[PDB]
Amino acid sequence: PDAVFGDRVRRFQEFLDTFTSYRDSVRSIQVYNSNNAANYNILPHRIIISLDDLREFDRSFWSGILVEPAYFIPPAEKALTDLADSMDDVPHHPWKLSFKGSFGAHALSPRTLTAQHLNKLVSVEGIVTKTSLVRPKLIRSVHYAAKTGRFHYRDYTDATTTLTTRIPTPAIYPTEDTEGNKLTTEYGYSTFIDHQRITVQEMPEMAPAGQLPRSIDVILDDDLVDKTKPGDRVNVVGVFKSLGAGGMNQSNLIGFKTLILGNTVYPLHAARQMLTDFDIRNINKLSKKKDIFDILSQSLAPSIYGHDHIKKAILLMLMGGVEKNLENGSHLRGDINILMVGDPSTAKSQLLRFVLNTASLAIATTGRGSSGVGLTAAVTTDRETGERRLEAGAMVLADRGVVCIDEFDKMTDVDRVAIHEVMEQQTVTIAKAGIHTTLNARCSVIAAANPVFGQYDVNRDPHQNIALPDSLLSRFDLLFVVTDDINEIRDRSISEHVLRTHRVTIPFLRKYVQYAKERVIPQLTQEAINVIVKNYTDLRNDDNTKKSPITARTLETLIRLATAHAKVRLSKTVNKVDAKVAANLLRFALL
Amino acid sequence: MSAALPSIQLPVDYNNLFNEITDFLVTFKQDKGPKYMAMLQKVANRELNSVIIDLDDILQYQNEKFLQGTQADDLVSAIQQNANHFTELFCRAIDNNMPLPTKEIDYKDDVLDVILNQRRLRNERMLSDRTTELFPPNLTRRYFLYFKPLSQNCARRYRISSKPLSVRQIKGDFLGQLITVRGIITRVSDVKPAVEVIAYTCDQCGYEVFQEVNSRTFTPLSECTSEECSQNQTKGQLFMSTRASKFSAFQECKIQELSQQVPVGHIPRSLNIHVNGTLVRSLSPGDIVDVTGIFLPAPYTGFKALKAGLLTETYLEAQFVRQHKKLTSDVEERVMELITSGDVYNRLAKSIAPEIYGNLDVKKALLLLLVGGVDKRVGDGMKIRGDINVCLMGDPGVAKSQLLKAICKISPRGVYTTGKGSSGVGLTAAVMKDPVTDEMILEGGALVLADNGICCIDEFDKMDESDRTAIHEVMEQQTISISKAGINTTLNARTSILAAANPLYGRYNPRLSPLDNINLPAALLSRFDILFLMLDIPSRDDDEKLAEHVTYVHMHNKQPDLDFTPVEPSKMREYIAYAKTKRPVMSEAVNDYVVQAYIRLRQDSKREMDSKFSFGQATPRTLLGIIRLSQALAKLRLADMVDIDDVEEALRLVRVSKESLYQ
DNA sequence: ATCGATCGATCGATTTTTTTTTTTTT
DNA sequence: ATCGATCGATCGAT
Ligand SMILES: Nc1ncnc2c1ncn2[C@@H]1O[C@H](COP(=O)(O)OP(=O)(O)OP(=O)(O)O)[C@@H](O)[C@H]1O
Repeated sequence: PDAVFGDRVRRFQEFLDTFTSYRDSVRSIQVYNSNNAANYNILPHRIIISLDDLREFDRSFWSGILVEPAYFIPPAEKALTDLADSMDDVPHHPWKLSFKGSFGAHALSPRTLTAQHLNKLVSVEGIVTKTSLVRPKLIRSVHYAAKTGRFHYRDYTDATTTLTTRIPTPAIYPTEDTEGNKLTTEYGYSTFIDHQRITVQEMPEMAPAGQLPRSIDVILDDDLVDKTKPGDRVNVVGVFKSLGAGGMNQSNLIGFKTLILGNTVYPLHAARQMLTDFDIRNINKLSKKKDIFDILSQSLAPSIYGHDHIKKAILLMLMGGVEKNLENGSHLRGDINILMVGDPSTAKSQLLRFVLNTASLAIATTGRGSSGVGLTAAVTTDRETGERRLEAGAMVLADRGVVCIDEFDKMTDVDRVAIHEVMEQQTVTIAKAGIHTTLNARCSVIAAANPVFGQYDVNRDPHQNIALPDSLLSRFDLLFVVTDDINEIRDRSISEHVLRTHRVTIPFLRKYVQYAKERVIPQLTQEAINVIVKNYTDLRNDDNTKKSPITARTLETLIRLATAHAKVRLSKTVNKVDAKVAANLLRFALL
Repeated sequence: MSAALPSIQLPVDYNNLFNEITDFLVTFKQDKGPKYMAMLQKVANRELNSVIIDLDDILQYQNEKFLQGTQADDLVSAIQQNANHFTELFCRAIDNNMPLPTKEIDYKDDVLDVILNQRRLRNERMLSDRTTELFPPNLTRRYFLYFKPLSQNCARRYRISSKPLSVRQIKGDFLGQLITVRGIITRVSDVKPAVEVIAYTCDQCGYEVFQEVNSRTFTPLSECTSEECSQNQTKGQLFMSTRASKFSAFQECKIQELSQQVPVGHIPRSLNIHVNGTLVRSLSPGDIVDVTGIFLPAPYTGFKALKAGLLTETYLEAQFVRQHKKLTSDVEERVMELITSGDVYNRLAKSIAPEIYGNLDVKKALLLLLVGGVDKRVGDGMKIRGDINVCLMGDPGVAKSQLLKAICKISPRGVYTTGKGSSGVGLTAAVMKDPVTDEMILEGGALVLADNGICCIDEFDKMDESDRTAIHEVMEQQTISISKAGINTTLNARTSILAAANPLYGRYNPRLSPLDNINLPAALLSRFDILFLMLDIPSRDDDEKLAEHVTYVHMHNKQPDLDFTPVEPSKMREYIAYAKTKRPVMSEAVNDYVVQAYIRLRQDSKREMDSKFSFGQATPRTLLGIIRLSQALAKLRLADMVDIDDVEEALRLVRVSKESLYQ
């Protein structure tokens, strides 16, 4: 090997010796690796490094890694593993480096790429799609020669091997190694890596005016594998690999399939998240107030007048409603689903955009829709190596998240029947060709629909006004009709805010709620029951002479509603005080 | 050669461990002599083939090679890493330590072992006048060997290989590893015997040829390799002798994830596994099991230069299986807790669906179809049901779908279904291409699957026509008719039938007359013996008390009280067929009386005449069933005496099925 | 010694493939 | 990757 390789390794001594912060971090890995060794008789070898130090270290070695990482990297690979030996050599292996950056040039999105940006480690970000599923891949092989014994040994290198190009050496597989003895395949002594490959589309948000997005591939190996689900927003960083022939490989047009390899691919929220102390204390401070919730309500409609009762239901839906599953019996549905309805220009779909942002999971829907929505729709045939692979639709892809529906009334009933399976059953069922499974979709959901006919959504009865009979009505825990009714007293209020439109903090909310989600579930208290039992019964005792439908499922929501406010209060226990809130919005549900 | 394919040292060595293997093989203490002695003769006794091994006992003898020295390197830590070297080399010592006779082979017994001695009869006589090839140790085995790993109380000894895992929990480093994962079975394509070594025969020069074959394929030898035909101008002809060559039974299955292990996103992972030996036929599709086995890749064929890199893609092999949820003698007494309790017709009636409140009278009739009977044989012959078809009419849902959830669960041949849901093609044998193994094999279900058992049904109005006609014929019962394709068959459906269906939109209107509210065809309702109208009017007293039960849970997991003790299904079910063996014979006393109330019902139902409450006409089919009802009701009394109250008891349920339309 | 046929080393060619958006009929 | 045919030479026959 050239000293150019040995010197670069030698050039990496003082670094990361300075900054030495990674030195013990790997040792922090060493210990935890040793830690698990203590209990059983898990951490990946690869380590994070801020590239920045090269700017205080070698600017030539700096940009070179940005230039020819293929060269500078491999020596940096050794010293890490090399020092890793020296770090702990006592007890008796890629050890990769990520580099958050410290960017960039080399900062580009996938839509705009190369030819110059090729063969260079670069940050690229976007949707994870469609994310080819993982398969296992060997490198090293080993054997036993009987009856003479000993042990055989074999190594492998593919096209995607390491970083740089190397001579291709498909070996078939080692057998009958001289002397000519039978060689039985040996495993677990031999080396393996599960392989993964995924493309990534550039963001439609950052997408240009009139053109379609182009998703580009990246390999996923070892820990890099399965770090993320498909459809995620994430920034990949690594060298761009051009490997493969231009049709010249066989003497006889388009050419050179290409993708980026490694490295970090930091998940990006645009969840996660850091909390700390100062921040959560605001939660801890704000939690004391019972006056906070309306503030929680008012923050929801920066551009929106009122409908705060409609708003209150939204956050209560953010809570999740405290899923409680029967022991060796079926769970009752935990989460709440609603549909906005009313005369045109309601800004109901507008509201979904608000539901669309801080929500963080998940995908919305406008009318049609399908085939299948969250259905995999049987991704087929094969793809790949003859292997049938289903790819979950949005409804599945949205699991443990929000579902917004625009033009829900216009949607085909074909998949509506599935939405019964989607909502009441709250799980996915699949038989097509095919794979046979029932997979959980517990996703929280909401929809929106116009009046069946015209502006008469007021005058005409709400039944026949549903536009989507029947059990569809039973499904949704709340249906709010939006009257387009106008008032000069109203319009006067309507103007200036619409006027101020053209010319308590929101982000703090989702952090307040997200932590409010895992901590802490209020469970149940009979005291809330005591009033509500007389409530819902009385609701069937009166409302049936007023409106409908009225079902115990609506009562089941009461537990959901109060369950949410108990979260809104951050109460460790349910209170009957919350019911008055739920019942009232339920009062508003009727009126 | 040196360099390429370098010989590489490892601290692990089995050279003396193989001796340490035979130290453990045979000789043993904890379980007169060691368990491995007469048990290995037990295989030499040929009453057993499968050899079962566990990691549990290895630890104690490893403790026996430990404490209790002299000290020796651990086998078990070299096992889970490879262990395939242990499926042979540890096992290859068995010919050294196995007893010779060990008893008489007789005749049959079986073939093979009479031939295999003849193969060795021909093999030894080859060298008898010859004065030196011999049948390899792998060539003659006749016994399978299995491993069952330790979880376990040994792991807390303290002592890993047994920790249950998801497919998602499956690392690439676990290749070669004997491992254990919990998962749902899938596929389970049929098992077939697979040969390890072909037996060719030279004819002319004779002898025997054995060529190893691995994985999915092999390259068959030709000509003659026999040395008698070697160097002689004439090479003998040869082709595989199937009687001679050894076979191995090969099954396989996909294993789905439990779905609780799954991430909130992504997808359930099916896992290909291949069943072999005595371990075959140990599983069915969709069963949940903690699977324990070694995991090895099986490349390639190809392709080849396609893959590259190789990217093994591997698979799992099944070492061992642990399944989840695996007279009229002395079980009559298990019937006798409620036998001494009496109230068989009620307490059990109250025993039905303790989870849902009230409507015990509805549950009261539920007990009948859960039993039914008993049919008839006219000798004409035309057999008559024999079976109860019940419908449930009311909306909104009322949680009516839940009644079917309890009923089918308890019921043998329990099948839950819904309008869409299973089609009429789902209730018939329907041709479909079978993935992997081919081809176009028919798979029936539903009605065909639910025959000789209850079928619960929902969305019964949305089953449309294609289903209606089938079940229309399923009311003709005891048949499923397909004239489709080249298939002319009509197959017996003994299915018990119950479907609850929703009234015309939005909900039922009391002003609406009967049969105008119903979405089902009249001829479809006429062959129905019973329908329970589920119309729900709010009752503040009842609303509270039910809400109270809706308060009582979620409050606790245990609902029933103040007071009752619902029978568990297993002990409850045992009385079902036990009662179904009865076949009560009708007393003529109640016999003519049922006729009397019939012409009364043939009178009063017709005197209702036009529209309104209805339904007429009180056809004999209902009386034909109502007679069967007391015949089904008598079964709970057993005794086959058919009491008149037993008869009239059904007549009480007849009017009750209706007349609630006044409410 | 001319001719041959014979075997072998030479040469080079062949290895996957059907499902989700449709559309004229009452 | 293996199988397939071309084609080259060589050792026997006449
Ligand atoms: N509460 C409100 N606050 C501010 N603007 C509102 C409100 N309600 C309605 N609007 C106005 O009405 C219009 C609604 O248009 P938008 O496309 O959002 O309707 P939508 O939600 O799709 O309703 P639909 O589904 O009936 O079309 C917007 O221009 C919006 O400014």
